[PDB]
Amino acid sequence: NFAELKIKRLRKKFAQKMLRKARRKLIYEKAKHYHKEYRQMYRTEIRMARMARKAGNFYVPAEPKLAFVIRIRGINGVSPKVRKVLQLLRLRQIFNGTFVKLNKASINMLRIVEPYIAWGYPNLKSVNELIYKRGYGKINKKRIALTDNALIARSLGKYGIICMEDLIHEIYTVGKRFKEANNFLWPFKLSSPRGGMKKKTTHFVEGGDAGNREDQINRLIRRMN
Amino acid sequence: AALRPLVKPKIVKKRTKKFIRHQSDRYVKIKRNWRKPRGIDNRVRRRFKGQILMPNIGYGSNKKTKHMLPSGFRKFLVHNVKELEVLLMCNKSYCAEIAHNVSSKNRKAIVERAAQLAIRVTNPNARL
Amino acid sequence: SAHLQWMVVRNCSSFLIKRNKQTYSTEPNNLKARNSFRYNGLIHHKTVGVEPAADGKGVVVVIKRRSGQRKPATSYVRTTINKNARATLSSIRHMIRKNKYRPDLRMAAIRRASAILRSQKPVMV
Amino acid sequence: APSRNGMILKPHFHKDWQRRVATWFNQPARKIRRRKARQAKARRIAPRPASGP
Amino acid sequence: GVDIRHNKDRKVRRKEPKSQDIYLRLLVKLYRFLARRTNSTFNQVVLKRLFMSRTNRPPLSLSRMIRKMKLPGREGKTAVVVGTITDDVRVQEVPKLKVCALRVSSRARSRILKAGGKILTFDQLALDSPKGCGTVLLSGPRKGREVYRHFGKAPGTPHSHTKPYVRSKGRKFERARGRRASRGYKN
Amino acid sequence: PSRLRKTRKLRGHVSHGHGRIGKHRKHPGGRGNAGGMHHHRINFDKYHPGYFGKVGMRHYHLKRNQSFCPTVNLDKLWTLVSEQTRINAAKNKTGAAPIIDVVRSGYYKVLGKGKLPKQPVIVKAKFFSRRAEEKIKGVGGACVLVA
RNA sequence: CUGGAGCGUCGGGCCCAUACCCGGCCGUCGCCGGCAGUCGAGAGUGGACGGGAGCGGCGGGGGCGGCGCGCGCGCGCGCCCGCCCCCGGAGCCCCGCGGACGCUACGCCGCGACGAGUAGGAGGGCCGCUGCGGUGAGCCUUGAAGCCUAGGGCGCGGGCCCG
RNA sequence: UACCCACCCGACCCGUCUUGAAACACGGACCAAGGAGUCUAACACGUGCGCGAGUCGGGGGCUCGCACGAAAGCCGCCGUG
RNA sequence: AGAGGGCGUGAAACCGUUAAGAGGUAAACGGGUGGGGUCCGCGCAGUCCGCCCGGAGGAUUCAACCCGGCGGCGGGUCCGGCCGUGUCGGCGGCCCGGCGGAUCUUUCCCGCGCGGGGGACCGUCCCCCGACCGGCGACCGGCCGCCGCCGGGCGCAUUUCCA
Ligand SMILES: [Mg+2]
Ligand SMILES: [Mg+2]
Ligand SMILES: [Mg+2]
Ligand SMILES: [Mg+2]
Ligand SMILES: [Mg+2]
Ligand SMILES: [Mg+2]
Ligand SMILES: [Mg+2]
Ligand SMILES: [Mg+2]
Ligand SMILES: [Mg+2]
Ligand SMILES: [Mg+2]
Ligand SMILES: [Mg+2]
Ligand SMILES: [Mg+2]
Ligand SMILES: [Mg+2]
Ligand SMILES: [Mg+2]
Repeated sequence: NFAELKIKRLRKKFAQKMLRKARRKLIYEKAKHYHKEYRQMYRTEIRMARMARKAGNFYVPAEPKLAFVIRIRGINGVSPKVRKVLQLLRLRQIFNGTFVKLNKASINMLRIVEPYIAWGYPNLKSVNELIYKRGYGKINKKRIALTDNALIARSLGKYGIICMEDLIHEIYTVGKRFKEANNFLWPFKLSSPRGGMKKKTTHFVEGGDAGNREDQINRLIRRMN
Repeated sequence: AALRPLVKPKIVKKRTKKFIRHQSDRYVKIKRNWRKPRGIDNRVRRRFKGQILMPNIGYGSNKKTKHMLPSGFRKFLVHNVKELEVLLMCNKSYCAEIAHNVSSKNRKAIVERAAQLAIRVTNPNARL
Repeated sequence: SAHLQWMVVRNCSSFLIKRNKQTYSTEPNNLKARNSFRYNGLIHHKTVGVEPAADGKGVVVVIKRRSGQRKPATSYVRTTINKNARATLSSIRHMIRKNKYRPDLRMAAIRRASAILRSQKPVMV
Repeated sequence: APSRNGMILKPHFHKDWQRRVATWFNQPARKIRRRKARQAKARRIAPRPASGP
Repeated sequence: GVDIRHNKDRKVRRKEPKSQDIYLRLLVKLYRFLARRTNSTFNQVVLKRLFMSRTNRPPLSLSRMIRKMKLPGREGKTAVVVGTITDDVRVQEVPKLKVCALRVSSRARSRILKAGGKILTFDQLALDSPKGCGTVLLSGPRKGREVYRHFGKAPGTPHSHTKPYVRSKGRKFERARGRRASRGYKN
Repeated sequence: PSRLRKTRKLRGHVSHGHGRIGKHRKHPGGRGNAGGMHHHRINFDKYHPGYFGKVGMRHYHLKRNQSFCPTVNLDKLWTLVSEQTRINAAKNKTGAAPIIDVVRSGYYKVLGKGKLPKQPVIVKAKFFSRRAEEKIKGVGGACVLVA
């Protein structure tokens, strides 16, 4: 009894030091595409512009699929058709931001709220800094901090998403489960832009802060993480 | 060197001052006592600037250190001897206050019972 | 039953006493004057009490019998203990536990007894 | 001024109920005033059906 | 600066019974006990009714508990009711039942027991079947109360036929400006 | 009691649950059921339809004793008489059929609601329904009149 | 105030709200919340009990892996056979044999989340006044109510408590 | 924390009617004491408790000089409604 | 008599003077400090206590053990009896068990078809004993196991007290 049990429960114990090793290993080698793709995607865009330029000839890189949108103005003196979109983008509060999947429907939702937001096609280190530093998840409908990744796996393990790095394909590459990756992900509440805006009111294009800033949103994100 | 507490935490008080009533200063017919001002125009109530502050909730006190005397022992209003033996176990977290209207002879009786069984009394040395 | 009496006696009780944000219970044998289920004397069917001995020295340990209650006179039995602090507690400990008789009070009964003892000795300088 | 679903009500207090209200704090002393008749009449007519003919 | 309506964030469900009757409060206590624990939904629902009001736990009639236990499959189960069972003077072949109720009117008591049935209470049920295994939840008709006929659109609106409240019905007591089409119109 | 009223919670509360724009003035509408045609119309017409007007025919001096006539449904005769008088019969083998004076239990008329148990009866009553007739007949047993 | 402290177009740098971030603390709502005496952390069963046998095993995917493996099954001891034994004692991070100090079972505890307000509602008021039924071996000529106090305090505060 | 005093920043007098009051609108010298949503009938919904195809309440009766009592108890009344 | 003939108490406005501090933007107010006072805690070291332990001093009887007694607790054999739940048997209370029923007999009795009474029936509630089962806080008796108190034994490397 005792020493038929003693063993029986120690097994379970070790059958775990299998398992929580195995997974730990899995994550680590997943993280290893997540280098290799993550590099190969860079070079293979340069690769090709380099290829084009050799002929008398010419890229147009893939249109961006991902554009995290920062709301930049507050919440009073706000039209309706706007305020509804801004709470479909979950940008309720002033000057938080979400990872939005560009898309004829979504792009055209941003036209209509343009004067209040600031979006751009963000870059890896942007996604990283954000998911890492300011990425809490929605678990039982709660802003809960992503400290161990038994919290990600716990919501998203049914999409082959098991760790903080597996989230981060599904957040460039869009992937199949952009939707559900970017909806345990709870809108990222970003501090005031350190060193300050240019002009909250106007299009970037005319010196302001609003709507599209291609690429240049990554200056903006450094200042607000 | 009296009856130390079980635990002496840092007591913090978000505001230490009283909550006087609007214009309790000008008029003598007004007691300092809060009466919440429901004037249409009245400046206090529309929380206006550099006016008297209004007693609101979230500007109230820490659960642990609530209700707690500077030394540590929250009062009991001990009122004869028999009521003192109630604290015999809860001696070290909170103390006896001997009621105003106990007569000098039993004001004594209670005190030396307290000291016998180590319960602080805040007015031990009072009537005499 | 116990659980029922309680609900009558929760509020509305002559040995209950609530001033000044506490509540308390002056009944004979609860240990630590609490308003409670566990630490209440009467409600229940097995009860430990600890209180000072009438002589000035020692501790009496009151144990409810449960042979036949609704029999207040005899329902409910006492014993003196004049020993030397350590054995005094070891007696209460051995009386409650290893007699499986409400091993909840267990410690409270000790803490009481211990507190009783300190109330009876050279009081002060 | 009615508001949203009741009955009509013609309570009849337009006259002067106030003056001519009888309260009944006799009721129990009356009960007894009576008792003493039932009682007395019987003891007076000794052998005779107390109730009446 | 968050831009939610705070209008009905607070939900309005009852989360203790409003009564002070120690026995309800006890068998309620008994299943805060069970309903937290055991997987069975049953005792959530029973909990959620011990809880509810008189007016909103209407009484079951015995007759209706017959035709809810006559049905195919339901033999051998316990009928369970968070409320009262009453008679049906207009029923007679009472089958042998097993019931739970908070109350059972004393005449229903004798009718059930005469048939060699059993009646349980909201504690004995908890020992019989804590998970609610082999049971049948039933309630009385909540759209029963004569009150409920007064409810709806209104009397006087088009072909929506709803009791008006009238001090005393009769010939002269609402039959005119709006019911005979001869006398103004009608609805 | 006084203690458990809103008027306690409305002190320091100036207008007193009653509005300081339009005050609580004495009798704005009128007095009682007043303005039924004019201007309180929308209640009376939408909420008490058929109030305003005559209808029907006078019966003037009228006495209910003249037209006292309670009702019973077949549904529950097998109540009126002590249930043992049914258990006796349903059995017995002679076609007894107990008699039921719906008179004696207090009803000037018997009506055909409900099932009736398969059990022959003699119902003595006053003003029978048709259906009450048919059901009793079709069960077995008879319909006797009383004055 | 004047190659300006004027006016165009522009830089850096800095200053500051009750705005955002992090933290602190006090409200409320929700969590089908946990907690009325129990194992267990992307939990991915557990247990009889038999017959047979043993170093067997379950000799499956650059999957990168998820469900099976390298802290043990069997073993150290008693000596190929037995065992693999009892918590009134394993010595305990799991303990299912009995359970907080904690469990006023309308008590307490963790999460998150949120708490501009006239009229009005609603709730909560060991907030306050006077009356009675209970109850407090309440208090009191060794001094009550009131009254008075630049006498210590407590509540967010109604007030409350103390000199 | 409170008394006086000192400084720095803030700062219009409340109440009210009012689209808008510090109002060059009105009430208001100061203080004590008194002072304004009450009772009843009738509805209605909401809820609490009893019993449940019933259930009641009187008004009557039977049981008190009441100390408590002008109470409580009980009645094919109990259903004449 | 700081109860003096409009006298218990004896507030505020208000005024009476004593002390302190201030004082050209009327006072008065909010936030923040600073100085000073009246008082209030102390300290003529506040070094705060509580375990356990080691050491060195000093002092009583024990604790560990049995044995006599007393009192609990728990266990069961339900052993024996008493108790009550569900079942069965007795048709045994049934008339020595009642009450309810418009059940039935005027085969009965009394009084005038009716009333009262008696007799038959069903539903209910009691005895006998026998059997099963919840064997239930409802005990009570023995046997047990454990605890506590009292009294005996144990004189001191023990077990207490004190510094
Ligand atoms: Mg604006
Ligand atoms: Mg008469
Ligand atoms: Mg208001
Ligand atoms: Mg007004
Ligand atoms: Mg108007
Ligand atoms: Mg608010
Ligand atoms: Mg006007
Ligand atoms: Mg002007
Ligand atoms: Mg005017
Ligand atoms: Mg005097
Ligand atoms: Mg006098
Ligand atoms: Mg005087
Ligand atoms: Mg003066
Ligand atoms: Mg001077």
